Amino acid sequence: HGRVAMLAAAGAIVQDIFTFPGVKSVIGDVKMTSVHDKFLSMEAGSGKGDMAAMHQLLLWLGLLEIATSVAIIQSFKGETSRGPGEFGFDPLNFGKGNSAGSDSYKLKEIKNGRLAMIGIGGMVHHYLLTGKGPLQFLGGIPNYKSCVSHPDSLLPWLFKAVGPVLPKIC
Amino acid sequence: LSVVAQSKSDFEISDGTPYTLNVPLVGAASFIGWVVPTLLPSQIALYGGKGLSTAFFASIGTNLAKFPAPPGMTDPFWLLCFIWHSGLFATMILGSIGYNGYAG
Amino acid sequence: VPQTVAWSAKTGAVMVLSNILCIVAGRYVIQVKSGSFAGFGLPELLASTSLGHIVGSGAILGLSYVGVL
Amino acid sequence: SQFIKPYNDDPFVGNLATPVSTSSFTKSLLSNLPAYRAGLSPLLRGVEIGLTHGYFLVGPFYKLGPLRNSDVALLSGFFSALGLIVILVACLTIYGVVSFEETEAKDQLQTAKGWRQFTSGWLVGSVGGASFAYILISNIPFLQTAGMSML
Amino acid sequence: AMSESVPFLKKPEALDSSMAGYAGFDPLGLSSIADIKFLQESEIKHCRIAMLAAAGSIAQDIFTFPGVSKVVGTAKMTGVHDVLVKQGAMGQILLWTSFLEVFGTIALLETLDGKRAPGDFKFDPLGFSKNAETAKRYQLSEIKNGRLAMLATGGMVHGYFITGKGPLELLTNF
Amino acid sequence: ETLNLQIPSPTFEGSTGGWLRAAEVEEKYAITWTSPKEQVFEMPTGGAAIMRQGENLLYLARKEQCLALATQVKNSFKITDYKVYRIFPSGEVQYLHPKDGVFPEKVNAGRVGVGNVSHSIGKNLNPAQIKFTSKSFNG
Amino acid sequence: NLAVPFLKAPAKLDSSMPGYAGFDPLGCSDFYDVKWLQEAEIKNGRVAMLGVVGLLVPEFFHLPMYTAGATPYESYTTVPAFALIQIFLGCGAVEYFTHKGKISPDNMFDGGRVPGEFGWGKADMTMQTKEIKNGRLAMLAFGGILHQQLFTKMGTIAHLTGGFKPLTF
Ligand code: CLA
Ligand code: CLA
Ligand code: CLA
Ligand SMILES: CC1=C(C#C/C(C)=C/C=C/C(C)=C/C=C/C=C(C)/C=C/C=C(\C)C#CC2=C(C)C[C@@H](O)CC2(C)C)C(C)(C)C[C@H](O)C1
Ligand SMILES: CC1=C(C#C/C(C)=C/C=C/C(C)=C/C=C/C=C(C)/C=C/C=C(C)/C=C/C2=C(C)CCCC2(C)C)C(C)(C)C[C@H](O)C1
Repeated sequence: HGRVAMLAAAGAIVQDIFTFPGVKSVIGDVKMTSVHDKFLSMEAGSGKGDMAAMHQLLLWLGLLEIATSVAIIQSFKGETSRGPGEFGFDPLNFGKGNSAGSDSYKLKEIKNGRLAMIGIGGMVHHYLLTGKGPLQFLGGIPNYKSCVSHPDSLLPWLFKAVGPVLPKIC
Repeated sequence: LSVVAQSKSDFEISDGTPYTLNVPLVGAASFIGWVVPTLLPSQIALYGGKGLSTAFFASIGTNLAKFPAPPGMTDPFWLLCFIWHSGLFATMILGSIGYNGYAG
Repeated sequence: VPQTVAWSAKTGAVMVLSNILCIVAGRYVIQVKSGSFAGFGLPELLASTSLGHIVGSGAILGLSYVGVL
Repeated sequence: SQFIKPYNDDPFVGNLATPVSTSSFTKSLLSNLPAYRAGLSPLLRGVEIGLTHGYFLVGPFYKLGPLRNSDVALLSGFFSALGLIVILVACLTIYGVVSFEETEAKDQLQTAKGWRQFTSGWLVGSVGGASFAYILISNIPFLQTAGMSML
Repeated sequence: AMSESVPFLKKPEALDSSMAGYAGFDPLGLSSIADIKFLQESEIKHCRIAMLAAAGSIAQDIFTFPGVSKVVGTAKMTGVHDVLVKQGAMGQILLWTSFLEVFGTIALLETLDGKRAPGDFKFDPLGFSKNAETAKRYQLSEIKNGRLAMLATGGMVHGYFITGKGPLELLTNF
Repeated sequence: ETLNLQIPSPTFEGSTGGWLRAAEVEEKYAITWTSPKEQVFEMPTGGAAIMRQGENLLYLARKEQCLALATQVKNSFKITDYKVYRIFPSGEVQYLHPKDGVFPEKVNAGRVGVGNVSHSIGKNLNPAQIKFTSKSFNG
Repeated sequence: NLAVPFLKAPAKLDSSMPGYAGFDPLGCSDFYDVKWLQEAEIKNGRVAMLGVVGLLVPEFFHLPMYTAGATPYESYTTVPAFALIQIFLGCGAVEYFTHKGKISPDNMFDGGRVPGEFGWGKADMTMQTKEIKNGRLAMLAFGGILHQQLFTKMGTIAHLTGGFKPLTF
């Protein structure tokens, strides 16, 4: 969960910084989960279009993740002397002979992962109400004063207590 | 393929009796021994000038082109599929009996 | 209607062939009774020729059906 | 060769060793099912059985229930699955109360503590599997129809 | 005892380093479901057919045989299959490869029994593997190019299903 | 006297009619007998078995199943060398039949009469006299 | 053995036998007498060798008694069928005479009769090999010539010297 959140936190900051060539002409002005819905509107199966951007990610992440499934299943029943999180991935020597790393560097990994879980949750919800994205929100320390018109997500129901029960300042 | 022809697996047909199911040889030999005679053409509207194997394989491709839509009740797919698999299962049964039992 | 033909020497040929075929083949297959000069009697001859007129009639009618005649 | 022999070498027990009963494939399937798989606590046996059963329970209630043609069909189907789950957990608990004497053994299914563990795991996994089925059907239009969205 | 290709998984039990092309890659446990020797014979068969398929794709781009353009006008990769079922070519290759497969079926039964190595048909007329030092190199090399040709055959035929160009015409006309 | 557990059993191919879970948790019955031949008999629980020459042993769930086989062997093969035992899950074996070495239809000394009523059956007491009383209706 | 190297040696055949090449993939010699198999191979080849000439020569010259039809194959449908009935019974007489009443697998080879021999001589292993291989060639040849004459409806040499049209049916 921590590693996925760290990639998500880095992705949101970089997407606010720039985007890769040609992306802007397809997705338009969508940032931080609106781009997920926008791609999925133009992909076979979920929508109608010529893209498989989320689907390609699902394919390769799912192949790697069935491999990690077998690793987790073997580690659960004690058939393997492998610790948590260690997949042997360490191409440039960082732990100086062990892919698992030192006690300090895994403590660094776990704490930064916890930080990124909290942070990516914060960034997601602040976008879900302001529509600004990470750097505009952090710049706009007076907020709700002017917000970006942004689409309802693929789960609008969760935005139903914001109006009649909770204040809805926006 | 729960057990091949070679003495490799420990699959026991029952509690204590090991028995070599010859799933490669029986499946291959029964398929060829059923498909090759079935190539015999016939100028009947169901076959359309092909054999039963070839008209069947043609109706697989035709219905696969319209992939989500199933073949209709009057479509020749169902009758071709039935007769083909009927004679195929019969030739697998008889082939398994002949090969496992007589062993030659 | 399947097309049959009036009797000709080809029909005679099919009948004779099937008849001899059934004599020889029956002589081996029959389990209770000099390749044909040992134990060959009238019931064996009459049975092989009855199967000969059965195989021959089927062969004549089928070859007339398909066009071989 | 003969494929039917006395069960576990005993000619006078009330069973036979037939291919359905005792082949290698059958023994592999039986030995690997959560009820019989080795190395599992009764609670984990309960969780895996519950996740399976709760997941498939949602579907018949949703497709064929009284509110099936309404927009609350999935809500009613999930809640109907929940009602069946609660009734079945009551059945499991009363079975445990009347069938097992209280002993310290807790790692076998047929003990009082082992049955209570299995019931705890079965309720949690069952509600979890029903909730997962609810999420999947809610979001994917293929599952809402019978695959009929493609036509 | 960890898999070489997938470091976090236990080394496959049915698999061994004596096998040519071995890398410890069976994360799903399919080497236990079906017999390993059947799987090797199947893999080497697939390898050779796809090697032919890939080179045939490339060569059918590069040139065609005399008179072929008369019969095939615009059909390029799998359209030529469709028009040459009408002509006799596909029935001919099907008949003769099926003829070879009959003796291949005898040889598969033989290699199941254990007399023959998978994919071994003693076909070395030019005596490339006579030294035997090359033999092992050739064995591993054949498996590697076979796997690459399986991926390549798929990837070209799917590139042609997309564009219609075919491999070299896809490359030259980006 | 005691059951020699090692006695070979009659050849049998198995059946679904044999004993169930109550036999290994409540009680099982055993029958042993001597045969002069290797001959086919019918099992009380199902099909046919073959008794081995010499001494045979079976396990059945009910005592009546042991006695049904015993009557069948005595009439069909003239074998009276049968002994019926009751066996408990504690391992304790209870000899049952014939109980004192002599068959019940033949008289034996030292048998004490149980259940014998000193008058004829019409001399019993009417239910009303023995109502709210522990006194038995047999006089 | 030597013909199909990725299979086992049959081990029921040897280089002693005339036309041997170690070629027995199906293991037919394990289930039937090899004397009968040799006898069948030579006789089938001898009939095929006559059949090849029987398909070749009647194109150039057909007997004045008959009518030749269209091809030497199809000529059996235009000659009287009673003529071929006597062909059949005369060949049967030859079978019952040259074989001394022995017409079955248990019955042949009783006196030590060698497979090829019907009393026309004894030949070198090379000479018997020549006979066998020419027989095998003429067996394959008959199938090609007969089916060619069938589909084309033209004489073999008329087809060969004339435009070499593909066989189609
Ligand atoms: C699975 C493989 C496969 C398949 C299905 C096809 C199918 C087809 N090819 Mg392609 N082709 C292939 C491989 C394949 N080819 C290879 C390997 C090459 C050479 C690199 C070619 C080169 C080629 C050309 C140049 C042409 C075709 C054409 C065709 C069409 C008609 C058949 C023909 O004339 O073939 C001709 C093919 C060959 C002569 C190549 C045969 C190579 C052999 C089989 C390799 C085996 C050699 C080895 C020594 C034998 C050992 C046997 C062993 C088992 C013991 C048809 C659609 C024609 C067409 O219509 O194209 C538009 C055409 O002009 N093919
Ligand atoms: C009166 C007829 C007759 C008889 C009794 C024999 C007897 C014999 N022949 Mg001879 N033969 C004959 C006529 C005959 N032949 C003729 C006219 C031919 C064609 C030229 C042959 C061709 C021939 C060959 C090629 C072979 C024999 C062999 C044999 C021997 C074993 C088979 C047998 O017992 O008979 C069974 C045979 C017949 C009753 C007559 C056969 C005539 C043919 C096969 C026409 C049948 C038509 C039909 C397609 C058959 C298929 C059945 C089914 C599809 C309906 C035996 C010595 C075999 C052997 O090994 O010899 C030692 C052998 O290989 N014969
Ligand atoms: C060209 C093919 C050919 C060859 C090489 C042979 C060779 C042989 N045959 Mg066979 N045979 C053939 C054709 C052939 N025959 C045909 C067509 C028939 C059917 C009529 C027979 C019927 C036949 C029988 C019934 C017997 C033989 C026997 C023999 C052997 C003779 C023993 C001997 O004297 O030793 C020396 C060998 C020779 C002197 C043989 C000389 C080869 C001849 C003259 C072939 C010349 C062909 C010539 C160009 C004729 C063309 C005519 C055509 C255009 C119509 C020898 C191995 C006998 C034997 O022992 O079996 C092994 C035997 O009993 N053959
Ligand atoms: C491991 C490995 C390697 C690798 C690799 C990689 C790709 C490693 C990647 C590491 C990364 C990407 C780490 C990123 C962590 C992000 C964090 C901690 C931030 C959380 C955000 C917060 C707290 C916030 C906030 C915010 C709030 C809520 C409101 C917002 O409006 C704005 C704001 C931003 C202010 C390599 C390849 C070198 C090989 C090697 O041998 C092994
Ligand atoms: C792509 C997609 C979307 C999406 C999406 C995503 C990425 C959604 C991500 C949502 C996340 C990660 C929310 C995180 C919430 C974290 C919380 C409340 C932390 C509580 C911690 C506490 C209280 C700490 C307490 C404590 C502290 C402070 C100190 C004391 C100790 C302690 C108790 C630990 C959708 C769904 C929007 C729709 C869209 O169409 C498709």
